[PDB]
Amino acid sequence: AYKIDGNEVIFTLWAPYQKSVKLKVLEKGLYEMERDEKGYFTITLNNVKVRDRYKYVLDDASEIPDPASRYQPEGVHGPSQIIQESKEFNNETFLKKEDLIIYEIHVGTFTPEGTFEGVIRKLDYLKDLGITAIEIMPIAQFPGKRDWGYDGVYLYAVQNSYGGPEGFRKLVDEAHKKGLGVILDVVYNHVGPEGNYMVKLGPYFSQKYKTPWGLTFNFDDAESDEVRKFILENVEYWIKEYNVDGFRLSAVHAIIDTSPKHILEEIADVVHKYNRIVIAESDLNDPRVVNPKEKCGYNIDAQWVDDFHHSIHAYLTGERQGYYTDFGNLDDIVKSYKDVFVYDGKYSNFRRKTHGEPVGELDGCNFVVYIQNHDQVGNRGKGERIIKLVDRESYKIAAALYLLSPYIPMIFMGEEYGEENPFYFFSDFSDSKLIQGVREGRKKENGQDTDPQDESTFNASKLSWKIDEEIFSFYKILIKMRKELSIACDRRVNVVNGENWLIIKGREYFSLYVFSKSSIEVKYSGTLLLSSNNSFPQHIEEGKYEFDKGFALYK
Repeated sequence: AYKIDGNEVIFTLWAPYQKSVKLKVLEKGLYEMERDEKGYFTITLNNVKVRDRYKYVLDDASEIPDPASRYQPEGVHGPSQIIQESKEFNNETFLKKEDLIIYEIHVGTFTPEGTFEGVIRKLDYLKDLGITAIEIMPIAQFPGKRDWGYDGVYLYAVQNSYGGPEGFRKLVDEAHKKGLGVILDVVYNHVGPEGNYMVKLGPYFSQKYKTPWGLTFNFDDAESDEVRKFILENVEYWIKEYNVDGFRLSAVHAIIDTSPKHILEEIADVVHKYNRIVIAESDLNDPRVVNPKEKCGYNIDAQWVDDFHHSIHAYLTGERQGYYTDFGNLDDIVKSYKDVFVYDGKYSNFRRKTHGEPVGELDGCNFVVYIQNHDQVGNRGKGERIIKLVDRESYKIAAALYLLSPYIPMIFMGEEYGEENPFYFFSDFSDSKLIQGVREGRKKENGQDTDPQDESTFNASKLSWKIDEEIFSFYKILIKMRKELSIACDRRVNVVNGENWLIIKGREYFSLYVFSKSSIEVKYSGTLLLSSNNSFPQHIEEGKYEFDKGFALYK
């Protein structure tokens, strides 16, 4: 991209497809760029400063922003701009994996402001809630102002309308001051479809592979060294330039690499070199994502386990459309509590193949579980939070199953005070072919009836901030109890279950999940810490009991 060096500055653009590229500093010049054989164009410049805008003009004299742009002040079609280069970073994250409770935020909708500034304003509320890290949905510059972020198209540019680079940096500084970590959701498996100029430059994209997202990055074919470098330098950049604590990697099953060292192992290497954390979204149900190198693994810190969410959702909602078909039984939930994956090398009707592998002896903290998140709400055509699909008792029973699980729990913005608003899928393209593809895609795939390119759709998705105090108090206590009971990471749990109930016992507690009024046989003594209603005794002893629907936590 660029590197500020004393009072001069070096511009480097990878562009093997190109014979001839000129740097165009808006209102200062065209300047010819020097070309090496590997395809790099360079030039040093003396007359450049922060706030300066630029482009690159190609063989065909068309003009494009720096794919490695640090900031796109006027969008995905506007010029790149030089930014401040404050490269200050702690060598360590203060986050400890065993203490991680994650809160997923979508900046645009978190807050009436719609910006990082708005998130700084909620820091106190979060700290007080007991969250220990916030996960920020992708902020790589995407088209327009309304997008979940997966259509990001400038990996190094903080989205203009969220507050850009200053906003984000201020977010992480303030987060740290309050003692919260920030985790950044990054997308290395694909690039969005408007405002991407990389095809014009070089083989950024594999000709070898299709993913659910179409074209993937080229990590293993001709000229791929440079493209490995682009991604690997992006993880470095978020760490040195913004002091981020860690990453969530989007859809690692769509990152293909047949090299002797998988790019995923290399990504994890960068993050660990700088003592950070990485978490993977994986559809593979394969421990190699998360195993040590000595175990043939990429050594990623943890992975999402959709199986735990699916088990819960399918069982409590009675839904079986989509991936839900592979779930539904109370057995699925105990399986996920015990073995992490429901699909650990068993046939899937949904997928029409055997799926998964056991996970062996890894502890709870290699995995992340949740009852809601941006996909599990957002990919429903009507975007209904789960709070609309089960009764109050169930919703509490759900919140407890995951917050008291041995795995790292992730709260979805609003879940904790009982938000009822939908979280719709929205976008903000301006290419009419794209606009029409998305509305038709979305309707046909998801049954989305709201128009995603319509602003009302994004308005409807903004948190209400309408606190339900009974739910909020319940979450807050759950989180406190998890810490005190030393529940994190510990998979030495005993689980009994009857038809309509479950008891889960750990080292220091036991929980009653009663789905439906039942006569349960309780093998434990203990004193009540929290409960979903008032029907549970303050002190309980080994015996048979008739309970009503609800949850209680003992000892």
